[PDB]
Amino acid sequence: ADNKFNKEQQNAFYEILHLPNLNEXQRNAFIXSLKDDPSQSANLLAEAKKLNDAQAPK
Repeated sequence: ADNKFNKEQQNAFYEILHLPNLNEXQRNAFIXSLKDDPSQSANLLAEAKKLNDAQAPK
């Protein structure tokens, strides 16, 4: 375990960036979480996408 950020974690990073409605504060809490704890990638994606969806004008 030399690297801390696997491809999955980077994928999560890009997926969170892939969220345009996510407030830039929230995007960068999620990507704070991803980048102290590169483990809850799926959790952070779930929350970030739900919050992105919430902030997304329907």
